[PDB]
Amino acid sequence: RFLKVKNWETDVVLTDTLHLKSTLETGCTEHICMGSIMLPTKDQLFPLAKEFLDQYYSSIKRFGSKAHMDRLEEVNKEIESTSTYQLKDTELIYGAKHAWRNASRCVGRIQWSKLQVFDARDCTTAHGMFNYICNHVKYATNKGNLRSAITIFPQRTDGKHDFRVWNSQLIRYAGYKQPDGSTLGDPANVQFTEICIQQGWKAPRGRFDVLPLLLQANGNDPELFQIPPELVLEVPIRHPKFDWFKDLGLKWYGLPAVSNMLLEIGGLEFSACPFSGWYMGTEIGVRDYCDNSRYNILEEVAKKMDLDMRKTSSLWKDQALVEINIAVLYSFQSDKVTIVDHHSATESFIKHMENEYRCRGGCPADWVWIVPPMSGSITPVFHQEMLNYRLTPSFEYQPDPWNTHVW
Amino acid sequence: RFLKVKNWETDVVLTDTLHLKSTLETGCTEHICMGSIMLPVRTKDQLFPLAKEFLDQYYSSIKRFGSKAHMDRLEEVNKEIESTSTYQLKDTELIYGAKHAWRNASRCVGRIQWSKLQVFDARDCTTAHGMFNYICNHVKYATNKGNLRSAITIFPQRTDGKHDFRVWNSQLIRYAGYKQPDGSTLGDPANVQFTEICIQQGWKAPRGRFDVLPLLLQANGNDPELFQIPPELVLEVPIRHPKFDWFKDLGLKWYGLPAVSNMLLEIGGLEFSACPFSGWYMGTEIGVRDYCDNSRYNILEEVAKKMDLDMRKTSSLWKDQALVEINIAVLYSFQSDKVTIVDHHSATESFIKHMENEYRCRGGCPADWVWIVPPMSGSITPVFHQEMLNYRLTPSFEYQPDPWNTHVWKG
Ligand code: HEM
Ligand code: HEM
Ligand SMILES: C[C@H](O)[C@H](O)[C@H]1CNc2nc(N)[nH]c(=O)c2N1
Ligand SMILES: C[C@H](O)[C@H](O)[C@H]1CNc2nc(N)[nH]c(=O)c2N1
Ligand SMILES: CCCSCC(=N)NCCC[C@H](N)C(=O)O
Ligand SMILES: CCCSCC(=N)NCCC[C@H](N)C(=O)O
Ligand SMILES: [Zn+2]
Repeated sequence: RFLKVKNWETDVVLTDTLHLKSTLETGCTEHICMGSIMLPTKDQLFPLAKEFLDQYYSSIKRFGSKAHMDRLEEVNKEIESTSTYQLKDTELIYGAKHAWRNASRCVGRIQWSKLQVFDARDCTTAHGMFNYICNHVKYATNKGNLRSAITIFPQRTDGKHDFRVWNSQLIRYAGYKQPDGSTLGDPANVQFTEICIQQGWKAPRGRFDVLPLLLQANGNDPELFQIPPELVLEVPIRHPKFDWFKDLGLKWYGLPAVSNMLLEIGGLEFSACPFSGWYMGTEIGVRDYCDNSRYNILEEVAKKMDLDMRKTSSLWKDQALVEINIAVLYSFQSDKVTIVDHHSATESFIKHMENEYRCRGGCPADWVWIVPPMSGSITPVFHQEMLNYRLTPSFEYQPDPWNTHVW
Repeated sequence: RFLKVKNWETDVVLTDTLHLKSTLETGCTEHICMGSIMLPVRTKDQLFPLAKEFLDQYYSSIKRFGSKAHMDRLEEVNKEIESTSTYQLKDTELIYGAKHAWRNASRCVGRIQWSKLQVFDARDCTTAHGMFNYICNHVKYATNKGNLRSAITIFPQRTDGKHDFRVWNSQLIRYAGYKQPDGSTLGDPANVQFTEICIQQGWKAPRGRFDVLPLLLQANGNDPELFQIPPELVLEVPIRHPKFDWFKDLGLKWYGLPAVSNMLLEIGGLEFSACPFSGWYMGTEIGVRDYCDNSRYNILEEVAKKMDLDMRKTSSLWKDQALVEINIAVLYSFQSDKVTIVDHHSATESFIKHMENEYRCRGGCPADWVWIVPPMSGSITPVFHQEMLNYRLTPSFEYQPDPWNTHVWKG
């Protein structure tokens, strides 16, 4: 019931008690681990509300206070009468910060308490949503000195009036299937791009076309908006030693902003809640650039480097991988756009993990996601045992809207 | 039930039914995943079911399930258990069991080779000297002048738990580690404790950076005894780099034969506490872990210094650059000397093929992603993108406590 985690590099042992406050289910059983699987009423709502308000009042050191009992009473009446309830600004801010604190797949959580929360619960239309999003984009980007932020649209009601951002991230590049047979641009975005085209987007059909936003308000049909080009900060990719690198014609955007997830606070569901921080280098240089089903550039780069590509054991892929990642970090730093390398990021996460163990009794962490996709064992998180469990408030996956939405 | 796994690079979806034959537990619950945790005498009563399920599997594999020979074997084992409290495997069952323990080993990326395993039956062994002889023969057979062959040597099973055979070494061949008075370590820091034990037992330590440890061997529950593997049987590879001529002057070498010796083999409820097995290296085990862990030889700094990388900031990726070069050197060196080794691209690609074949013909392939994914360049290997299901099938290889913690010293 009390659990130990060991670091095998340092021999440091930490004791986890926080997992006992765990609510949601993992996908694992006593018989089968699913650790590497990507996706494994009024009566219902009040326990969820109480659970949350209890942790909220405990955090401000007012547990069992009159003001605690009063709010619990208030929320109870509101659920009974209206079948839902509304969070106070304080509770919303606390909830959003804690959903991030609880994000077991996020290596950047040392930052969790420094989060700007934009309350967009007064939004009613897709145009309103677009305005809120541009303001988020501009605030967070901050001329390259990035600041974490989340923008929170109205909560789910009867589930027929959902707010959704149809994009998976606020800023992404289009993907196009070619007559040739190949894919132009980002192969991850082919289906979304087609939906944009079908809804009327005039596609430039280039390699790096910033997708339009497809915004859904109050369960209405989604609408298209183009983010002002001047608000989308992009970085051309060059290498500090290879002058040919720029000739590859590569660039990426500065703002990673996940827009397809669901924020659950006190049993309330925020289906539209785009949030953003800043990139760890490997996200672009390893995953976006080198996944075979993404921009898949390893071969071209290796060729420019004149590596022996005849045999896997020359480690030509590995050599080119390192260089691509050097070029990403270098280009972002030169243009003064916040980026973190995987050594620095994982080192900070270990410090955060120890902070969380001593101050909270644990830190839920998904090792499979936390360990960077290159140089795993030369980062300290590789050697760190982690326990994975689900705490609430949380960010949840949700089905893509085009499968749910009735037009 | 059916469980599906997806490869996110290829969209290939596989269906697992094999997990339904799993009996042992994982450490995980519906409330907590322990998938990154390193380590998460029976009765007649419990023994016969274990024997029976094993012999049912064995007899199905040979297409003789429910045969008279199958039924007679069950009766024979049942009577042996009732009468003696244990039973003896036939040589065929032992070979099958050992092959299956490997097939079922969810942390092993090399399992495409599972059916090609030389099994040495050492169940007639009675003394540490006898053990030493068996182990020398295994080393020589497996090494095969660099053309490595998978092998396992199987010593007598546990009886009352007071007469265990154990190899005290974690691997048959490993380098000594010595803690210095100034707190630095000479040699391999992983083996400091075991090295101290050896010295205490009377080993004369050379006290160098790459001293092959003596074997410490326990037979029949007796105090363990020291033996030096004949040096001529210990194949080693000096490490050099194909383009960097200074790499040789780091003084690095490694041994060719990885032979895990501290695990327990379970077959049909029987426990083989001494069962060293060996295959061949995947390059990263040496060039990433053994050389570049901070708690091991930790050579990253010295290599990057010699390469004149910018070491002032992590974001130059100097550690990553040196890491690749070190790993090129390990593969280059083994290949040049004609010692079997496999790179992490080849190994993982072979594992994916094995895994798909296993799904098709066996209904599953239990796999531990945390262990299967190599410790460098994770996502440019296909396994990173492969969803896996981890569960425990028998026969199996298990961890067991280090024997110096549990041994009752006789004197
Ligand atoms: C401040 C800098 C941040 C860094 C360096 C960072 C780092 C990361 C990384 C590397 C991932 C894995 C992404 C992937 O492989 O696709 C991740 C995932 C995640 N992060 Fe963070 N993050 C940051 C900010 C944030 C913020 C502000 C939030 C919420 C307010 C957040 C919540 C999450 C969640 C829910 C995931 C999992 C997303 C998914 O499952 O696809 N992160 N983070
Ligand atoms: C034939 C070539 C083989 C290759 C390339 C290979 C590859 C590997 C690698 C890279 C590991 C992880 C090692 C570590 O990180 O410490 C491993 C683990 C393992 N292998 Fe294999 N292996 C091979 C043969 C074998 C054989 C012959 C057996 C048994 C008959 C076996 C059983 C196991 C087991 C039980 C583990 C987990 C060990 C542990 O938990 O420490 N392997 N294998
Ligand atoms: C199958 C496996 O779970 C999948 O490839 C995961 C592995 N780890 C990951 N880790 C991060 N951070 N992001 C990812 O997309 C993935 N993909
Ligand atoms: C904490 C973590 O489970 C531990 O470092 C594991 C991770 N994956 C591994 N994978 C392999 N193949 N070998 C190892 O020793 C480890 N160590
Ligand atoms: C967006 C806020 C959540 S964490 C921020 C982040 N650093 N990455 C997020 C996911 C981006 C994706 N991996 C990509 O490489 O585009
Ligand atoms: C021994 C047979 C089981 S798997 C074979 C193997 N390829 N490696 C085994 C473990 C070696 C360790 N990683 C080392 O670097 O010495
Ligand atoms: Zn699990």
